[PDB]
Amino acid sequence: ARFEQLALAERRKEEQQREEEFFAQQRVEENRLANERAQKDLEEDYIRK
Amino acid sequence: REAICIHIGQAGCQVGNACWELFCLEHGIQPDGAMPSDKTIGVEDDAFNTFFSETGAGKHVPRAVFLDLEPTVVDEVRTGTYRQLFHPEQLISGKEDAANNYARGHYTIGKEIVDLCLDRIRKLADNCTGLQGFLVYHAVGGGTGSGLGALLLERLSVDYGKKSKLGYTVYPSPQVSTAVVEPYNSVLSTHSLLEHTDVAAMLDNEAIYDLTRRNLDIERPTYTNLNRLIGQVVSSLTASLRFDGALNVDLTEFQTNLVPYPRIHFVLTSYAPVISAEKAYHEQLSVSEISNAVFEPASMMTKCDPRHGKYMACCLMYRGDVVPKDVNAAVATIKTKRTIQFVDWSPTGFKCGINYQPPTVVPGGDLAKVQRAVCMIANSTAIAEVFARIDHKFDLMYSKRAFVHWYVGEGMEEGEFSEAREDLAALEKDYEEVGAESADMD
Amino acid sequence: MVTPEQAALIEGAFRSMDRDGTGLVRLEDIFRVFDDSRHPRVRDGELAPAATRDMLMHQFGATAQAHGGVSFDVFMRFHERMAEDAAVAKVNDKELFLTDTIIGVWRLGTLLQPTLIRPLFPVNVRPSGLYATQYMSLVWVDEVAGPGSFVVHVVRDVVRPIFSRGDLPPQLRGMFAYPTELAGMKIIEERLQIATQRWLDFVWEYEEGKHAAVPGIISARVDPDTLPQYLRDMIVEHDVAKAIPSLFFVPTSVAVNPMYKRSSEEYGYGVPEEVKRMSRWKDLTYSGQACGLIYHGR
Amino acid sequence: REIVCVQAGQCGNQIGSKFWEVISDEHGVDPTGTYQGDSDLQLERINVYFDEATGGRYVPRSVLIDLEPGTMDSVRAGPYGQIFRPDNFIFGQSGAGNNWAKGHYTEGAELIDSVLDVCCKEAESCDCLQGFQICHSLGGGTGSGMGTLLISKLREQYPDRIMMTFSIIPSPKVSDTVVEPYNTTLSVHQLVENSDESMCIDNEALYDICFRTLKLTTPTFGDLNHLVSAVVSGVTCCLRFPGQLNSDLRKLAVNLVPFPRLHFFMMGFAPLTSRGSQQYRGLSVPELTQQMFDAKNMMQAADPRHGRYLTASALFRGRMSTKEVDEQMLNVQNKNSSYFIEWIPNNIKSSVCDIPPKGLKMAVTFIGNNTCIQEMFRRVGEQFTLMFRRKAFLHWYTGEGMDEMEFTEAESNMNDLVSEYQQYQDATIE
Amino acid sequence: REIVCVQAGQCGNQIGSKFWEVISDEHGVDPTGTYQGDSDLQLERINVYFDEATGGRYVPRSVLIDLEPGTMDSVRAGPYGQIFRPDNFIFGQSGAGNNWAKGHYTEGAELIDSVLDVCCKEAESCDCLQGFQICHSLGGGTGSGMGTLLISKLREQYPDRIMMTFSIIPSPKVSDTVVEPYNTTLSVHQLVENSDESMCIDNEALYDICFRTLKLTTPTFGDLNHLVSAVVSGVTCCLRFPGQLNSDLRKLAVNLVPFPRLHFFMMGFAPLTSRGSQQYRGLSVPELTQQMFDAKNMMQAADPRHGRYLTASALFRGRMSTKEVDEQMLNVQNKNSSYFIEWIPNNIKSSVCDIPPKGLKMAVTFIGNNTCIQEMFRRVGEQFTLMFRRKAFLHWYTGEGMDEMEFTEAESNMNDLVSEYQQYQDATIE
Ligand SMILES: Nc1nc2c(ncn2[C@@H]2O[C@H](COP(=O)(O)OP(=O)(O)OP(=O)(O)O)[C@@H](O)[C@H]2O)c(=O)[nH]1
Ligand SMILES: Nc1nc2c(ncn2[C@@H]2O[C@H](COP(=O)(O)OP(=O)(O)O)[C@@H](O)[C@H]2O)c(=O)[nH]1
Ligand SMILES: Nc1nc2c(ncn2[C@@H]2O[C@H](COP(=O)(O)OP(=O)(O)O)[C@@H](O)[C@H]2O)c(=O)[nH]1
Ligand SMILES: [Mg+2]
Repeated sequence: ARFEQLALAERRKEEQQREEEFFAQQRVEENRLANERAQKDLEEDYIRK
Repeated sequence: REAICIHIGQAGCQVGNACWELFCLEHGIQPDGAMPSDKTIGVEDDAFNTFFSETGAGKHVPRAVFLDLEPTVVDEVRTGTYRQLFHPEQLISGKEDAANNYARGHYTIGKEIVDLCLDRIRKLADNCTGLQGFLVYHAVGGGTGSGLGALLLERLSVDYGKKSKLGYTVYPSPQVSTAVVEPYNSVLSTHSLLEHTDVAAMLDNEAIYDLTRRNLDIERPTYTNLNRLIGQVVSSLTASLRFDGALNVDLTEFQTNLVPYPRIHFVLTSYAPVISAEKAYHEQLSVSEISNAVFEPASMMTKCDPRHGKYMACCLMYRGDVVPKDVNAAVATIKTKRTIQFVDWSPTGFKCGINYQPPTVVPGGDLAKVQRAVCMIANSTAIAEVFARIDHKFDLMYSKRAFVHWYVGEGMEEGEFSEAREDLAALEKDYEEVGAESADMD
Repeated sequence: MVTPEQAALIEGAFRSMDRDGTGLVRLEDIFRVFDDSRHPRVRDGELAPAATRDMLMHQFGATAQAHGGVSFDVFMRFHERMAEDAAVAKVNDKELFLTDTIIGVWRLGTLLQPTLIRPLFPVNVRPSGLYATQYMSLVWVDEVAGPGSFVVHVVRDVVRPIFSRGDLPPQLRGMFAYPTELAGMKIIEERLQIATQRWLDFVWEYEEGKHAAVPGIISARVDPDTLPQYLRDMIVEHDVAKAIPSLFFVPTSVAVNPMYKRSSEEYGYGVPEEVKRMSRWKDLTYSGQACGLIYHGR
Repeated sequence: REIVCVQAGQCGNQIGSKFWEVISDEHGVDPTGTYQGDSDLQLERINVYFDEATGGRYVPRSVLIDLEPGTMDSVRAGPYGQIFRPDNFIFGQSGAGNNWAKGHYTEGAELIDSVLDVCCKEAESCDCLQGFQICHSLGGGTGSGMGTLLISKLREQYPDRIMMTFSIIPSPKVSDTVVEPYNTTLSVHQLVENSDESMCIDNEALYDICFRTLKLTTPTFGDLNHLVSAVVSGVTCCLRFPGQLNSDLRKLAVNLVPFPRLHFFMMGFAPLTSRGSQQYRGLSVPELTQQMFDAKNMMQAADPRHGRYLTASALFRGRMSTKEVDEQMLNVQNKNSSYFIEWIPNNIKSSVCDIPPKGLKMAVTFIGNNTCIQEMFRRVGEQFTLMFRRKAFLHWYTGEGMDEMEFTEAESNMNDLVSEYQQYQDATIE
Repeated sequence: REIVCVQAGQCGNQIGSKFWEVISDEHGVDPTGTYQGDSDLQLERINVYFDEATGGRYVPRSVLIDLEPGTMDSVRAGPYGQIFRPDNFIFGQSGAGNNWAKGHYTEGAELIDSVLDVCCKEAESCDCLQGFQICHSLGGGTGSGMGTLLISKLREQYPDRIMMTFSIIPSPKVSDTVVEPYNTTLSVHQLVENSDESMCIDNEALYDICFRTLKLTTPTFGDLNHLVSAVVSGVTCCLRFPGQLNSDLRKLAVNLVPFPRLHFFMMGFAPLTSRGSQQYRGLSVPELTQQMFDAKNMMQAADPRHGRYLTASALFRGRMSTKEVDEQMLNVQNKNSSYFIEWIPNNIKSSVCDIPPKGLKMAVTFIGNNTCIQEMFRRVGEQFTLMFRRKAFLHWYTGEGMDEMEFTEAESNMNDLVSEYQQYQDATIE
C-alpha cells in the first residue's frame, strides 16, 4: 500500500510545479504593463514638443 | 456506544473537518451519506452507531453540531464538498464575532445564542439510547471559544449533570503568539474549565510544529497537518469503543484510572509512529520501540518536559497487531529505566489497552501506513510549569491595566480578574503539594 | 556585417513588400508595414513610438522624393547601418538580436490568416499555464479600409481559452486573439450588452452538409447587432446547435485557476477511490477468504 | 456586515474615485454596474460594499459631499462616475473659502441636515451595519470643518458602531495653503474625542515612496491616490473573503489600542517593486516582512527608529504557511528588542487571507501604533503658535464668529496629546 | 556555507566583472542567468555564491560600490553585466578626488549607511553565513578609504565570521599617481588591525607573468584581471566541490598564521603556459610543483630567496594520487632545508579536489607566508618618509580635518609590522 502512497505524492509534486510556472508568467506580465505605461508618457511628451 | 461532538469557533470547526473526514473514510460512508455494500448478507455492522445515525431511507448523518459567531467558516462548510452530509440545522452561525473579547462572548452575545445550542443538543440527545459523553474541541485563546465555551459548559453541566464532558483544548503557546490579549482569555477560560470538565487534554501548536519538522519532512507546515494529527489521536482514543480487541477500555475507565483527585484532570497526549513513507521501509516497528517512543519528550504534543516532574498514572492504548506478552515486556522495560520516575504512592502505574484495528491512512495525509501504533495520555506534575509562565505574562500585563477598559466597559467587574488569578494560583499550589513524597513528611 | 540568412530575410521583405514588377517601393508602404511595437528601445520603454517615423523620414525621404521610391541597395545599406548600430548594443548576444529585431520590425513570418495577427505560441500547442485562464478577445477585419491596413474591431474578454486554436479551419484562426497580441495595430472598441453569465456555442462548416463546432466558448454578452452578418451566423445557442444533424464537437478542457482556490479544499482529496477500495475490502472480509488485514467490526 | 463610505472635499472625492475603481475591478463590476466576474467567490460577499438594484445592478454605498460642484462634475465625467446614485451627490452654492469657520458654521449648518438625512436613509437599509469609512484632508476648508461636523453627528447617532477615518495632514514643506495650521489644529481637536481610530498620511511621504522605491520619473496624484486606495482596500480584505485566520476592524481596534486616546496609526504596504527590477526577486514571506518594516515604505515623515512600537498588525493575503508568519514575527521582535515596549510580552498580531490582490502572488498591509507620531503634531503646534501670538490672519475667523478662547483650548488639547505620547515614548526600565 | 563578495573602486569593479564571468562559466550559468549545465555536480552547490530568483534565475551575491558612476556604467555594459541585481549597485554623485581623507571622512560617512544596509540585508538572508571576501586597491581614493572604513564596520558587526581580502598595492616602478604613499600607508595600518588574512599583488608581477610566461606582445588589463580571477576562484574551489581531502578558508587560516599579526600572504598559480609551448609538455604532479615553487611565477616583487617560509599551503584540483603529493612535499622540504623555518616540523598543508577548472586536467594554487613581504612595506615607507619631512602635499589632508598625529601613528605601526617580520626572519638562532 505504501507504494500507492508514494505515487500520489509524486502527482502532488507535479501539480505544485505547474502552479510555480503560472506565477512566473504573471510576474513577467506585470513588468510588461509597467513598460507600456512608460511608453504612453513618452508619447505624450513628444507630441507636446 | 455513541458519543456526540460539539465544535465551537474557528479552531473547533476546522479541527472538525479533519475529524469527520477521517471518521468517514475509516467507516466507509460516502461524502453524500451513502454506504455502498455489494453483499446481501453480513449487514450486521453496528460500528458506525458511535458517530452516525441512519434515517429510514438509509442515509447516514453524523452526531455533531458546529458553533461559530462569524458566518464565514460555517458558510465555507455549507458550500464545500460535505454539503450533503450535514443537516443544515446543525451548522449554526451568529451575526458578529466576540472580537477577541471573552466578555463579549460570555456576557453580551453568547447569552442570546446559547438557548439555540441547548435546543440542538436536546434534539441530539432525544435520538440516543446510551450517551456516554460529549467531546469538545476549542481554543482558549480567542473570544468566542473562551466565552461561549465556558457558558455552554456551565449550562450543559447543570442540565445533564453527571454525564462526562471531554475537552480537547489548544492553549496559547509559551512564545509563539497570535494576538496580544491571549493571557487574559486563557486565565479566565481556565477558571471556568477547572469546575466544568471531566478530562482536559492539553495541546500546544509549538510542539506539533516541532514534531512535524523533526519527524515528518515538512518544511512549511500549516494548520491542516496539525488538525489531521489531532483527528488521528481522537480516532485512536475512540477506537476502543468501535472495534474488537483483547482488552477493551470504556471512556469511563480513563477518568477512573487517570484522575486521582477531582481537580487533577489535565492530561498530556503523545503519539508514537509519526514517520514518513520513505522512512517507513527502513524500520521495523516493534512494540518496545513504539513504547519507548511515547515516553520520549521529543514525542510530546505540549511544550513541557516530563523529566521535570513525576508521573502519577499512565494510560497506554495499543492498536493493531500487538500481543499482550509484548505489551507486558515493554512496560516492564520502561519501568526499569532510570529517567522515568513514579510517585511512591502509585505502585501500579499503568493501564493497558489492545485493539486489533490498525490506524487508517488518509489519501492526502502525511503519515505513513503502519501495522501497529501506540498512543499515550498521562497525568504528570510537570504541567504546573506551563501555568506559571502564563501567570507571569498575565501579571506583567495586569500590573498596568494594559487593556482592562474594554472588558470593564463591556460589562465585567475588575474583581473577576483577581478572583480567577487567585484560583489558578491555588491550582498551582495543589500541584506543588500533591507531588511531595510522603516519606519526607513521615 | 550581415549573415546570408539575414540577406535572405531582407530579400523576402523587399519582394513581399514590392507591388507590381517594378523594382521600386513607395514610402507609404514603408510607413504602413513598419512595426514600431517591436522596436527594441520602445519595447523596453525608453522611446516614443512617434519618434520612429521621423527616423524613417530622415533616412528615406531624400531619395524617395527624388527617384520616386526606394531600390534594393538603399534598403540593404539601411540594414547595414542597423547592424552597425546593433553591434554596440547592450544585449549579451548579437546575431539573434539582429535577426529577431528584423523579423519583428518588418512583420514577416507566419500570421493568422484573417486580420493578420502574430501568434504568441505555436497554434498547434495547447495553452500553457497563465494563458489557460486569461480571457481572450473577439476580433474581425474592418471593411471601409481594405485588408492590409491593420485596422480591426475588438471586443474585450468574451472568449474562454478552454480550446486550442489549432483545431479551427485556417480561415477562422484569427477571429480570437489574446490581449498581448493586439499591440502594434489599430483597434476600434465595441460595447457589450446587459446579460447574465451564460456560455454560448460556436459552429461552422467544412463541407456541404457537414458541420463542426466547439462547445461553450463565447459569452452570452456579445451584442449580435454590432457584428457583421456572417460572424453572427456562426454563433448559435447551445441546444439549437445540438439539434443540428451530423455535428462534431472539438475537444475542450477546463483548467483550474490558482488565484481563487481556498485552503479547506485540501481536505476532501482522493477520497472516493479510497472509500471504494475500503468498501470492497470490507465486503471481501464479510464474505470470508481474507487471510491478511481483515475488517474488525461487529 | 456592510460598510458605508463618506467622501468629503476635493481630496476625499478624488481618493474615493480611485478606491471605487479598484474595488469594482477586484469584484469584477463593470462601470455600467453589471457583474462580469469569473468566480463565485467574487459574488458571494459583494453585499459588503454594494447594494442590490433590481435584477443585476450594483450601487456603491457612498455619499459624495463638496461645497463647489467642480469636483463632482469631474467625477461624474470620469470613466466609472455613472455607477454612483445621483441622489447621493450633495453640494452647496458657495465655496468654503479655505476657511474652517465657513465650513463649520456658515455653510456647514446649512447643508448638514441633508447629509445626515442621506446617511440615515443609506444606513437604515442595511440588515446589520458595520463601521463607517471616511476620507478627507485636514488642511483644507470644507473637508476639515464639515467632515469633523459630520463625524460628530454620526458619533451622536451611532455610538455603538465603528468610526474609521483616513486623513491627510499638511507637510511642513509642501505648503499649498497659508492657513494650514489653524485647520489642522481644530481638526485634530475634533478627531481625538470623536474618532475610534485615525490613520495619518503625509503627502511628502508618498512622494518619497514614489521617488525612492518606484523611481517614477513624473508622478501624479493618481499614483498617490492609488497607494491610498491600495491600503484602504487592504484593511477590509479579511472582511470580505475567506481565510485561515480571519480578522476584523473591531479585532484590530481591540488589539491595537491599549488606552482610548492612543488611537492614531501609521500605514504601509509592502510588495511595491521597481519598474525595472522585478525579474530579480520572487515573492516570499521574508521579503514581505523585510520590506514591510523598512522606513522607506512607511507613509509618514516620522521614522520608527526615533520611537518605540506599542503594537503592530500585519494582514497577509495569499496561500502561505502560518509557521513562517509566527516565526518571522518572533524573530523580528527578539532581534530588535529595544524598539518594542517591554511590559507587553508580544506586540504583533498576524492575520492570513487566501485571496491576494489581482496580479500579485502575495501582499501584506501593515498598521503600526508608534509614539513617533508625536513629531507631526509638535511640528503643527509650533507653526500654529508662531502665527497666533501676533494674530496673523485671525480677523477672518473672528468675523465669522469664533471666540478667541477656542484657539487656546485646541492648542492645549493638542499639547496634552503630545505629552501623553511623549511619556510612553521615553519610558525605561527603572 | 555562503560567501559574500564586495567589489570597491575601479580596480575592484573590473576584477569583480572578470571573476563573476569565470565563476559563471565554471558553473554553466548563461549570461541571461538561466542554468544550462550538464551535471548535477554543477547544480548541487550553486547556493554558495548565487541566490535563486523566481522561475530559474540566479543572481550573484555581490555589492558593487564606487564614487563616480563611469566604471559602474562600464561594468553594466559588459557582456555579463545584466546578471547583477540593480539594487546592488551603490554610487554617489562626486568623486573621491584621488584623496584618501575625502574617501574616508566626507563621502565615506555620507554613503556608508546605504552599503551597510545592503550588506546586512544580503548577509541575514543566508541560512548559514561563511566569511566575507573583499577586493580593493590600496593606491586609489575611494577603494582605500571607503573600503577600509567598510571593513572596520563589518568587523564590528560580524566579529565571529571570516574577513578575507585580495588587495592591489602600488609600485615604485610604474606608478600612476604621486600621492600613492599616503594612501598606502594609512590603508595598511587599517588593514593590519581589521583583516583576518590578506593576499597582496604587485601589478609589476602580473606584467612579468604576462610578458615572460605567456609571451603576449601587447597585454591589457583583461589579462591581469584574468590571472587574478583565476587565483581568486581557486582559493574557494575546495569549499564548493567534493574531494579526497577537503579544505576550507578557516582551515587555511588556522594552518598558515602562527601569530595573529603575521597574516599577509603571497600567491601563485601553476599551469600557466603559452599557446606555442603547450604542445611540448604534459601535465604531472612534479611539473605542477616545480612551476608552483618557481619564483618567476609569484605575484609579488619580493623574492622568496631573500626570506624564509614560515608556513605554506597548496590546494590541488583534479583526480590524482595522494602518494605523489605527500612524497613531493617531503622531497621539496628535505632538499631545500635551509629555506624553511626550523621550529615547525612540517610547514605545508595539502588538499585535493576532484573537479578541475574547465579545459585543464589538473591545477594547483599556492599560498605562502614568507618574511620577504617585509621588503615591499619598507620600500613604501621609505618613499613616504622622503615625502613627509617636506610637507609635500599635506594641506589637502589637513584641510579635510586630519591631525598630523595620525601620520606618525600610521608610520610607527607600519614600522613595527616590518620589525616583527624581520625578527621572525632572524636567520640562524645562535
Ligand atoms: N491547531 C489549530 N489552531 C488554530 C487554528 N486556527 C486558530 N488556531 C489557534 O487558536 C487560537 C485562535 O483562536 P480562534 O479559533 O481564532 O478564536 P475564535 O474561536 O475564532 O474566537 P473569535 O476570534 O472571537 O471568533 C490561536 O492560538 C491560534 O493559533 C487551526 O486551524 N488549527
Ligand atoms: N494626496 C493627494 N492630495 C491632494 C489631492 N488633492 C488635493 N490634495 C492636497 O490637499 C490639500 C488641499 O486640500 P483640498 O482637498 O483642496 O481641501 P478642500 O478645498 O476643502 O477640498 C493640499 O495639500 C493638496 O496638495 C489628491 O488627489 N491627492
Ligand atoms: N591590476 C589592475 N590594476 C588596476 C586596474 N585598474 C586600475 N588599476 C590600478 O589601480 C590604481 C588606480 O586605482 P583605482 O582603481 O582607479 O582607484 P579608485 O579611483 O578609487 O577606483 C592604479 O595603480 C592602476 O594601475 C585593473 O583592472 N587591474
Ligand atoms: Mg475568530
